[PDB]
Amino acid sequence: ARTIRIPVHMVETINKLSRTARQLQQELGREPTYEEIAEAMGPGWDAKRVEETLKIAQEPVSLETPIGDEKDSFYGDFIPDEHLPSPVDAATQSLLSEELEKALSKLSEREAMVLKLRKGLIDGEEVGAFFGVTRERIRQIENKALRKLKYHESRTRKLRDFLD
Amino acid sequence: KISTSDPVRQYL
Amino acid sequence: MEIKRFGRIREVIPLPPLTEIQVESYRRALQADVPPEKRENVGIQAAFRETFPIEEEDKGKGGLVLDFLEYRLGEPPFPQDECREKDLTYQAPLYARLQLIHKDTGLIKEDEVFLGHIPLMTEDGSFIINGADRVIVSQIHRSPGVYFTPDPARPGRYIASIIPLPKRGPWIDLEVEPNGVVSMKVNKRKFPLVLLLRVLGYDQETLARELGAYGELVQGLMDESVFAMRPEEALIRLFTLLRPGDPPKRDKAVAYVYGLIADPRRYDLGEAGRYKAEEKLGIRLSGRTLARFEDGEFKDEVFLPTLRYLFALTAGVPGHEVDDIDHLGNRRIRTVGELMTDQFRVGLARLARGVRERMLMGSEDSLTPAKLVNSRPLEAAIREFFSRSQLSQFKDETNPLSSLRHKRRISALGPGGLTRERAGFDVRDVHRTHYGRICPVETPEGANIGLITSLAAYARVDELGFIRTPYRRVVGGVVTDEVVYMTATEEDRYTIAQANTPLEGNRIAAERVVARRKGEPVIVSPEEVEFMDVSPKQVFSVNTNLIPFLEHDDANRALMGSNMQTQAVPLIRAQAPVVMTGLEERVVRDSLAALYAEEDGEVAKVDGNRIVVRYEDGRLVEYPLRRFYRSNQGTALDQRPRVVVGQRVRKGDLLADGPASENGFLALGQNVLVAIMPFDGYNFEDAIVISEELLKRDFYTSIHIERYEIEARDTKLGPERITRDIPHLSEAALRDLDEEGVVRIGAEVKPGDILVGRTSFKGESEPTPEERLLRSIFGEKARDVKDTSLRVPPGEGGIVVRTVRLRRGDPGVELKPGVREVVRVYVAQKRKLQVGDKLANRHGNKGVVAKILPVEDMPHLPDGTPVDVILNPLGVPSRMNLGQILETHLGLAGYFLGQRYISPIFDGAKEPEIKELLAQAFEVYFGKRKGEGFGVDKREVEVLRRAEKLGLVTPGKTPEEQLKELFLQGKVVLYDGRTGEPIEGPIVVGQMFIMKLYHMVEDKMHARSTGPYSLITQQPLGGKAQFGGQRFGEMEVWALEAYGAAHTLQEMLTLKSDDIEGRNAAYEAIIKGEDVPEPSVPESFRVLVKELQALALDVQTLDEKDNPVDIFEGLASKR
Amino acid sequence: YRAQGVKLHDKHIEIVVRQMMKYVEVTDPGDSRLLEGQVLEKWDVEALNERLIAEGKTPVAWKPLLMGVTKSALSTKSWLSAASFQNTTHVLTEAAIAGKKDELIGLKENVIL
Amino acid sequence: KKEVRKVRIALASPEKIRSWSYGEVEKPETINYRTLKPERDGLFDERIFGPIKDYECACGKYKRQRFEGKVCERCGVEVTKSIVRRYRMGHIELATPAAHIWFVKDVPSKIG
Amino acid sequence: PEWMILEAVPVLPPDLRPMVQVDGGRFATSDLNDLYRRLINRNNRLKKLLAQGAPEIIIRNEKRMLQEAVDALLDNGRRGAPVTNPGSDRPLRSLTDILSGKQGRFRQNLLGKRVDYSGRSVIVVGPQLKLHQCGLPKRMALELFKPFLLKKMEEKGIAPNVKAARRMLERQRDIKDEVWDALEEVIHGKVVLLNRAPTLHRLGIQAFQPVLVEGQSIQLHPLVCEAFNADFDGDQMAVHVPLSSFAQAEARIQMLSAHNLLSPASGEPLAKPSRDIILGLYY
Amino acid sequence: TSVYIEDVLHEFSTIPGVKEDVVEIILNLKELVVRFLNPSLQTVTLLLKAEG
Ligand SMILES: CO[C@H]1/C=C/O[C@@]2(C)Oc3c(C)c(O)c4c(O)c(c(/C=N/N5CCN(C6CCCC6)CC5)c(O)c4c3C2=O)NC(=O)/C(C)=C\C=C\[C@H](C)[C@H](O)[C@@H](C)[C@@H](O)[C@@H](C)[C@H](OC(C)=O)[C@@H]1C
Ligand SMILES: [Mg+2]
Ligand SMILES: [Mg+2]
Ligand SMILES: [Mg+2]
Ligand SMILES: [Mg+2]
Ligand SMILES: [Mg+2]
Ligand SMILES: [Mg+2]
Ligand SMILES: [Mg+2]
Ligand SMILES: [Mg+2]
Ligand SMILES: [Mg+2]
Ligand SMILES: [Mg+2]
Ligand SMILES: [Mg+2]
Ligand SMILES: [Mg+2]
Ligand SMILES: [Mg+2]
Ligand SMILES: [Mg+2]
Ligand SMILES: [Mg+2]
Ligand SMILES: [Mg+2]
Ligand SMILES: [Mg+2]
Ligand SMILES: [Mg+2]
Ligand SMILES: [Mg+2]
Ligand SMILES: [Mg+2]
Ligand SMILES: [Mg+2]
Ligand SMILES: [Mg+2]
Ligand SMILES: [Mg+2]
Ligand SMILES: [Mg+2]
Ligand SMILES: [Mg+2]
Ligand SMILES: [Mg+2]
Ligand SMILES: [Mg+2]
Ligand SMILES: [Mg+2]
Ligand SMILES: [Mg+2]
Ligand SMILES: [Mg+2]
Ligand SMILES: [Mg+2]
Ligand SMILES: [Mg+2]
Ligand SMILES: [Mg+2]
Ligand SMILES: [Mg+2]
Ligand SMILES: [Mg+2]
Ligand SMILES: [Mg+2]
Ligand SMILES: [Mg+2]
Ligand SMILES: [Mg+2]
Ligand SMILES: [Mg+2]
Ligand SMILES: [Mg+2]
Ligand SMILES: [Mg+2]
Ligand SMILES: [Mg+2]
Ligand SMILES: [Mg+2]
Ligand SMILES: [Mg+2]
Ligand SMILES: [Mg+2]
Ligand SMILES: [Mg+2]
Ligand SMILES: [Mg+2]
Ligand SMILES: [Mg+2]
Ligand SMILES: [Mg+2]
Ligand SMILES: [Mg+2]
Ligand SMILES: [Mg+2]
Ligand SMILES: [Mg+2]
Ligand SMILES: [Mg+2]
Ligand SMILES: [Mg+2]
Ligand SMILES: [Mg+2]
Ligand SMILES: [Mg+2]
Ligand SMILES: [Mg+2]
Ligand SMILES: [Mg+2]
Ligand SMILES: [Mg+2]
Ligand SMILES: [Mg+2]
Ligand SMILES: [Mg+2]
Ligand SMILES: [Mg+2]
Ligand SMILES: [Mg+2]
Ligand SMILES: [Mg+2]
Ligand SMILES: [Mg+2]
Ligand SMILES: [Mg+2]
Ligand SMILES: [Mg+2]
Ligand SMILES: [Mg+2]
Ligand SMILES: [Mg+2]
Ligand SMILES: [Mg+2]
Ligand SMILES: [Mg+2]
Ligand SMILES: [Mg+2]
Ligand SMILES: [Mg+2]
Ligand SMILES: [Mg+2]
Ligand SMILES: [Mg+2]
Ligand SMILES: [Mg+2]
Ligand SMILES: [Mg+2]
Ligand SMILES: [Mg+2]
Ligand SMILES: [Mg+2]
Ligand SMILES: [Mg+2]
Ligand SMILES: [Mg+2]
Ligand SMILES: [Mg+2]
Ligand SMILES: [Mg+2]
Ligand SMILES: [Mg+2]
Ligand SMILES: [Mg+2]
Ligand SMILES: [Mg+2]
Ligand SMILES: [Mg+2]
Ligand SMILES: [Mg+2]
Ligand SMILES: [Mg+2]
Ligand SMILES: [Mg+2]
Ligand SMILES: [Mg+2]
Ligand SMILES: [Mg+2]
Ligand SMILES: [Mg+2]
Ligand SMILES: [Mg+2]
Ligand SMILES: [Mg+2]
Ligand SMILES: [Mg+2]
Ligand SMILES: [Mg+2]
Ligand SMILES: [Mg+2]
Ligand SMILES: [Mg+2]
Ligand SMILES: [Mg+2]
Ligand SMILES: [Mg+2]
Ligand SMILES: [Mg+2]
Ligand SMILES: [Mg+2]
Ligand SMILES: [Mg+2]
Ligand SMILES: [Mg+2]
Ligand SMILES: [Mg+2]
Ligand SMILES: [Mg+2]
Ligand SMILES: [Zn+2]
Repeated sequence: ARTIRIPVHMVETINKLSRTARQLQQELGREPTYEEIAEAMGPGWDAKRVEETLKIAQEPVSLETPIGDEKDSFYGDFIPDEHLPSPVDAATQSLLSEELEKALSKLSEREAMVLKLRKGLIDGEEVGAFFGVTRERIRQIENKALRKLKYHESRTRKLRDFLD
Repeated sequence: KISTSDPVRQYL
Repeated sequence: MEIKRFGRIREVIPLPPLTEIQVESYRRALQADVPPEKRENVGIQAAFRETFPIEEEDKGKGGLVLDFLEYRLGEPPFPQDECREKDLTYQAPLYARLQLIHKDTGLIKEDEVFLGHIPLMTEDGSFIINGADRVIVSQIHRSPGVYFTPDPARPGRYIASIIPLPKRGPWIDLEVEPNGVVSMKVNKRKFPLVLLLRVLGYDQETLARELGAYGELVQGLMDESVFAMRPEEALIRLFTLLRPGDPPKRDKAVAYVYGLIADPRRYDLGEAGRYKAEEKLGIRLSGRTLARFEDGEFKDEVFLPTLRYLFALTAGVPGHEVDDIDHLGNRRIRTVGELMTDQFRVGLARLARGVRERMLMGSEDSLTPAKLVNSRPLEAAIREFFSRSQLSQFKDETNPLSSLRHKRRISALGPGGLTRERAGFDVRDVHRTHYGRICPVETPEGANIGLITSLAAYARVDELGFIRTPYRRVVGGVVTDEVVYMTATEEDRYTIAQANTPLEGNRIAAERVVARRKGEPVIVSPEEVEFMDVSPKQVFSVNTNLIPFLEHDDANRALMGSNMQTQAVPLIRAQAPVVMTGLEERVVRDSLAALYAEEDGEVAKVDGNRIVVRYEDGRLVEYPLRRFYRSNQGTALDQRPRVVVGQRVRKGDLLADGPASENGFLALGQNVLVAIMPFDGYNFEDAIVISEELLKRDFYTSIHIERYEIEARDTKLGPERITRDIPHLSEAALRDLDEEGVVRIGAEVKPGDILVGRTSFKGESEPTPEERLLRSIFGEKARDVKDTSLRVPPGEGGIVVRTVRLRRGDPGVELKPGVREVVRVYVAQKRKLQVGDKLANRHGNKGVVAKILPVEDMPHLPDGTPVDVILNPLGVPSRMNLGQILETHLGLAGYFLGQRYISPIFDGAKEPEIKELLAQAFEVYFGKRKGEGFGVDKREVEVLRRAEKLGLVTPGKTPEEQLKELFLQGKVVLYDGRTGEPIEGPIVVGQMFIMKLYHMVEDKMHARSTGPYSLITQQPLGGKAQFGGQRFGEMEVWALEAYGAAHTLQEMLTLKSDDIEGRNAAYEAIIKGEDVPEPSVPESFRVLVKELQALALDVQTLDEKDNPVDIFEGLASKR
Repeated sequence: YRAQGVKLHDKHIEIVVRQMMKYVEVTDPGDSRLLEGQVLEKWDVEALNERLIAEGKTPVAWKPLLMGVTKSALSTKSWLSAASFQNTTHVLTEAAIAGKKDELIGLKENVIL
Repeated sequence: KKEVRKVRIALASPEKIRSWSYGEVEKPETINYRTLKPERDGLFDERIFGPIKDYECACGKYKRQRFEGKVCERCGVEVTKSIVRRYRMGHIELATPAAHIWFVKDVPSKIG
Repeated sequence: PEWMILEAVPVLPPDLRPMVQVDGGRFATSDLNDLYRRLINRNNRLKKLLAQGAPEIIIRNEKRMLQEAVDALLDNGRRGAPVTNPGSDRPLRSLTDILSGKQGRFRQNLLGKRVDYSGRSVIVVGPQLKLHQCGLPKRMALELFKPFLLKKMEEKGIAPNVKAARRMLERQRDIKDEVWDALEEVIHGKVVLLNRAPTLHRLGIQAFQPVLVEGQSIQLHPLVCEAFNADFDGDQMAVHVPLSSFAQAEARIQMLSAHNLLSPASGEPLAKPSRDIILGLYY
Repeated sequence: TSVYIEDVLHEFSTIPGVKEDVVEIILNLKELVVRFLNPSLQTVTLLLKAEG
């Protein structure tokens, strides 16, 4: 029946929710605030639960629907796009990568690449970050190269203007 | 033509 | 200042209460002010009675009788202003008395059930649905009756039409095609126009002889005698003619339907239908429509007269039976009341629908309250009408006038059932009958023209929507002060004359004096003049009546002038025209701009916010003044007190002025001295030159208010907090963000400043690997939130004047779901005149400011006073409104003579009277000049020389005398100002009123570099802050196609809008000063190819030699 | 136009009208059966090489046909162009079945690309 | 690389239906609420139509550009952004055929 | 011709038949998807009906639905019209409806698209302006030539880099008067196009050199007010930008105003002393 | 060149007991003509407070 699959339990749940809302419409003259529905429903029903269930109960909408003066308005032209780097972002990635790449070279290809690859290449482990050399040399070059890198970048201000 | 009637007729 | 008014046509009756249409309709509609005892039972009470007696008898057990007693609605849930502060729909509560009967002993009466919250009307005539004041516009259509129109394609003979509205309810037509058939159609198929008369009881002999002895067509009626020889059997035979395969036996069931109740309308038994009858055709009515259910034998005093008139219309002159559809006596106007009452009864039916089901559901007798009534229908129904009806619109308060008019408009389109989009030209033209009933100038200059228009001055909807217009009676050569509001139809039976007829009182003065019989101009004698026009004003609308010398202005441009007023924006400095028509007073008064004094007394306190007046009756009341309110279109509405402390007020005198009133008179724009000549190019097609001086004095200046709004939404990622915290860069921007979160009142906000702050979460569900490293490098512990904060949208903002925040514990407000809290920000801004602005006189001269000149060098008169605006002449010949050139001339007089005048519509000032005042002005102008010590210039004489060689001044007279002549002509000498030399040849100048037009959102010159993109279509889209791209239409394409603009077109199709990979590399390239790249394939193309692929077809691009090539860069090859 | 003040060079109307005659009719076949309406120059192509380069004079007898500017375009070489205005549905169906190679010439078809 | 000089519409061979496709949509499973992810094999599956994220994979075994043209060992994802997710085609395998209404109901039934 | 029969239904891409989050949690999906499910479910139920065992009537019954379904995605309405459940008796857009439609694909593929470097404001007569140029609001020029300016900012001391140059201009109060001097320098010899409401002939779009100016209005020359049917009672003209060195080349070579003086309709000039000029020259 | 009402924050406000609105008053001030006698006075702040 639905586009967004809903197991049999949620279904009966929704029927119960509906039925209950019916008995509640019976006398108030007030379309029940989600307080009544919780009560009348039973054991563990609360406002967050009902607002959630009726939110799933609403079937979707035709992404393509006649809008405004239905002369020729199809709903889906108005939704923007998120993954796509609007020009502004493509420009970002260019300088960012070019300058990040310039700093990465003039440095020791040691603890810089460790943290560059550990952070920018795979997933986000100080100890498990460096090859054979233990933690002491990691923190040693990480924090000393990371700061010489930041403080000379403070001189030739290129990065300061937060690319983000 | 129209689909319901035909099957209804069909098995009925 | 003094006032002198010129024309004398004794205005016999004052103009009617301009909103009577909107006010009275809703009054009769809902007769609630008066007990159910009072007789007016139309509308609500009527719609109620209409569907209340619910008879449900047998299918199981029944005998249901639910009956209506009295309708009563009384205590408003909340009040007007509260309804606008809080999002609220001001509606009165209604619950009528109900009692359901039983076939078993017992009648349970469950007194009240409040179903349906129905909106109420403001004393002005406008509503308050949701936040904004709304208006219900009237409509027009074929008034339910019966007419005979010429047949479609065959030149031969015409056919009959029986029109029964509501929709459900037959639509009959009688047509005769003699080779052997007659045609009467209800839903569609045909049959003989006699099998029916037989059924009712009309036999071949009595019928044919009495009806058509004089009509030989009687022969087609007695033709199929075989069936005409069996009465009641004809009843079953027609039943048979209808087609389902129905039971022959159904005693008197279907005959009932085309009989008494439903289908034939249940309107008024005596007028809503019987009017169209006795005058047009036939004579009587035995129940509203063809109705009876007493003996099983039906009576039809309507079925025979229709054919009677067809035999009559076809055979000569019983009268001349041809119905011009567009006659207003055929076309009816739906006042608000009817529009609401209909939606009210539609709901009553929806209600009555569900209740019938519950006459069976309720176990035993206790079923009165909840068992029969559910308020769900009535609510949705009525509610849908005031909020979604294509009829109920936003109020048009760009200034009182504008709104008021928007409250008295009559539109075509609407219900969808009446005149829609298709049909037009016959309707769209100004029909003959449109006289005094509809303006012929008012309709909207645009695609939808003539279908939407406001009525006229004295036009009034009588009993049923038929615009009547007042015409006074003239018995013999005697004219009366008595007036008859005549229907469109009756107007034709008489010989009517125009008001311009020289009158001595009751005596007509010229033998051969104009009159117009029926849409035809006819020179009639004083002895034939039956009736006379009531006024020149009644011919047009209010909106139009405000134009000075309408008389000398082309109806075409006069329209412009009338719609221009509707766009008038309220200036902090109002000004009434130097020359008025006569209704400025009445407009402000009847509209609800200024506040008038109820009864006589003295003034107590005169605050800037209240005038507590003391009436002589021993009472005193405080009159609040809407200080600074937000008009739907963002124009200021302030009431400025004009009365000092302790002042004896006359009943009905202005205590304070309306948004746009000077002294109880309508005032918009501001009379300004104007020269009417060409300047460099500054005023070339329709450009206007303005003197800086106009801005020195706060003359054209106006206050605006845009109400920015932002919501704290609940995302599953975490609530969007509204806090002074703006995560990434400065406190400089946080200054005006004084209150934690909100912006401080009185703060000057420029584009790009935070109006309100808010914090939402960064990603959709997951954090960021790369952003993880950066944060860590300079400060890992970084507020993992996102700046989503209401900012000042490009364009403009002013100083914040009011703010509203609704948090968690809601008082009595409606917070939408998901909506945690809302934050309104009212901003205000002074809009001083500037080059981009457009101003236009009441005549139609519309135009934009092209240059603001330094008082230093603009045209200056002999005495140092300079001109404010210089209008191009050229814009006047083509267009044909000399009325403006007439205004400027009276204006010049009013300048030196320090006085305003009132020039009626067509009766007003005359060319000699103006030359007379100009004569008086020459003495103030030049008289003081004589005494102050000096005479005439070398320049003044020089221009005289060139002026006599022209032909403006009588050669041989003295300069002093010559200049008078020249002045009387309306023009005076002007010196350059830049050179000080004169402008060879006199130029006219004077006091012309000019308004400033409201700036739309579009005005905000858009301009977009890069921005969002639609989701499905990859073309640029704007909205909130990014402007949204302009459309490159085919017409534009061709324009480039014509040119050798190859790339430029490519770009427009690729790089600029759809080339996904294109635009991106495009930007970057530009950024790196790279000569933009060569276009990749457009997404329009790809979207297509696949759309196409989605269907069996295969579209494959090919090479030089027929071989593949690739559009989808690398994504289509598999895996 | 003249009667209305406008003074437009004949040239333009000519260009148009010509296209109302880009097609004719067939009555003496060679490659494709007789009753067919096809582009006049496209036959001047057939007849030309059928009598000049390849022998066997199989005269392609045609009959000058006049068709309305609407129809002239309604049916043309490129289906792309035809998909636009007529019956997007039919235009394709046929263009498909026949394996149509839209040589891009003309601005409407080559713009879509 | 070569200029597109000729476009051509031609009929679809069922074998070509499958040539353009990836996987077979075999179940009416849009997206299941709890995780706004593609349900099972259904209409949105990542194998059938493609991954939904930049240069990265679904699980993340390979995440940048160095190896831009290779696919993941335990899960299949070759990348350049989600555009591939809007250009790729999937197909349904019909039980007993049916025919195109586009060829059966045009005035001249091209099959009739 | 053996292909006209269908046994393998191509399915349209996914992002082309989105599933999207709206407000409160509303979602939005291409109508195409409800049609696909139709088919998939029927195709599946068919399989399972064959396998379970097969009573003729029911197998055809399904086969029928199946068929109908296969129509639906392809083209809806040719034979009956499919509906989303009670809410909108609306034809779910069929792929067909996508291509043709009231406002479909090839169709709107020629109605228009939105240019990325565009603008539009009210126009106002520019009497001193020469045919050659046009007055363009600097405020507008800024957004328009944004990227061209950014880089130019970097070539001068005004900013260190792009991202910088960007934030430098994100707010109105932050612009150093040095930026205008940069923009005014970027626009040196570049030109833009101006359009009018109905573009009726090729001169409905003309190219000119911008001379940056204050305020909101766009200064247009009087002589070309005749090519574009533009009068000054609120007429607004759009404005576009030639990005490639080529697009600019053509634009200013064969599309600039002062080069197309004589009409294509008649060898008569269209650059004629219109209204006010004659009146002057005549007197 | 500038004005400071003590309880008023923006120009579009209204002061109780005061018939005129801020904007009307600031307008009236533009009407005010003062005259200082020597260069030493470039910017003079005039003060005024009245009640009841
Ligand atoms: C019932 O609400 C809507 C129904 C739509 O459906 C539909 C199909 O049914 C309609 C009716 C039944 C109408 O009777 C109708 C009008 O009467 C009308 C216009 C349209 N007028 N515009 C056209 C554009 N121009 C502009 C000037 C520069 C160029 C462009 C200004 C006038 C219009 O299209 C109409 C219309 C429809 O389209 N107007 C005029 O008569 C007029 C000449 C001036 C009035 C101007 C006010 C400023 C305006 O009234 C405003 C307060 C709002 O009320 C409306 C916008 C309203 O929107 C909301 C929301 O409330 C809709 C009418
Ligand atoms: Mg359960
Ligand atoms: Mg149930
Ligand atoms: Mg409670
Ligand atoms: Mg459900
Ligand atoms: Mg459409
Ligand atoms: Mg280094
Ligand atoms: Mg190194
Ligand atoms: Mg190294
Ligand atoms: Mg080193
Ligand atoms: Mg690593
Ligand atoms: Mg990373
Ligand atoms: Mg690891
Ligand atoms: Mg670890
Ligand atoms: Mg290790
Ligand atoms: Mg260690
Ligand atoms: Mg630096
Ligand atoms: Mg058939
Ligand atoms: Mg009177
Ligand atoms: Mg009177
Ligand atoms: Mg009471
Ligand atoms: Mg009782
Ligand atoms: Mg009131
Ligand atoms: Mg609101
Ligand atoms: Mg016909
Ligand atoms: Mg009927
Ligand atoms: Mg008789
Ligand atoms: Mg007959
Ligand atoms: Mg009578
Ligand atoms: Mg009767
Ligand atoms: Mg009778
Ligand atoms: Mg019913
Ligand atoms: Mg009871
Ligand atoms: Mg039609
Ligand atoms: Mg008119
Ligand atoms: Mg139009
Ligand atoms: Mg139209
Ligand atoms: Mg009535
Ligand atoms: Mg008359
Ligand atoms: Mg007589
Ligand atoms: Mg007026
Ligand atoms: Mg008076
Ligand atoms: Mg009192
Ligand atoms: Mg009182
Ligand atoms: Mg008040
Ligand atoms: Mg006193
Ligand atoms: Mg007095
Ligand atoms: Mg001043
Ligand atoms: Mg002033
Ligand atoms: Mg601080
Ligand atoms: Mg972010
Ligand atoms: Mg998140
Ligand atoms: Mg997510
Ligand atoms: Mg911290
Ligand atoms: Mg931010
Ligand atoms: Mg905005
Ligand atoms: Mg400001
Ligand atoms: Mg509470
Ligand atoms: Mg709420
Ligand atoms: Mg809440
Ligand atoms: Mg407010
Ligand atoms: Mg401004
Ligand atoms: Mg004076
Ligand atoms: Mg004076
Ligand atoms: Mg005199
Ligand atoms: Mg004298
Ligand atoms: Mg507007
Ligand atoms: Mg952006
Ligand atoms: Mg933008
Ligand atoms: Mg290409
Ligand atoms: Mg192909
Ligand atoms: Mg002529
Ligand atoms: Mg030819
Ligand atoms: Mg040969
Ligand atoms: Mg041979
Ligand atoms: Mg053609
Ligand atoms: Mg064709
Ligand atoms: Mg077709
Ligand atoms: Mg290529
Ligand atoms: Mg195959
Ligand atoms: Mg698949
Ligand atoms: Mg492996
Ligand atoms: Mg592998
Ligand atoms: Mg595995
Ligand atoms: Mg046909
Ligand atoms: Mg959304
Ligand atoms: Mg379905
Ligand atoms: Mg089996
Ligand atoms: Mg559905
Ligand atoms: Mg269709
Ligand atoms: Mg110059
Ligand atoms: Mg200039
Ligand atoms: Mg600026
Ligand atoms: Mg910007
Ligand atoms: Mg800074
Ligand atoms: Mg400076
Ligand atoms: Mg204009
Ligand atoms: Mg306008
Ligand atoms: Mg425009
Ligand atoms: Mg020519
Ligand atoms: Mg104080
Ligand atoms: Mg002194
Ligand atoms: Mg001194
Ligand atoms: Mg001194
Ligand atoms: Mg000095
Ligand atoms: Mg001093
Ligand atoms: Mg001092
Ligand atoms: Mg003090
Ligand atoms: Zn993986």
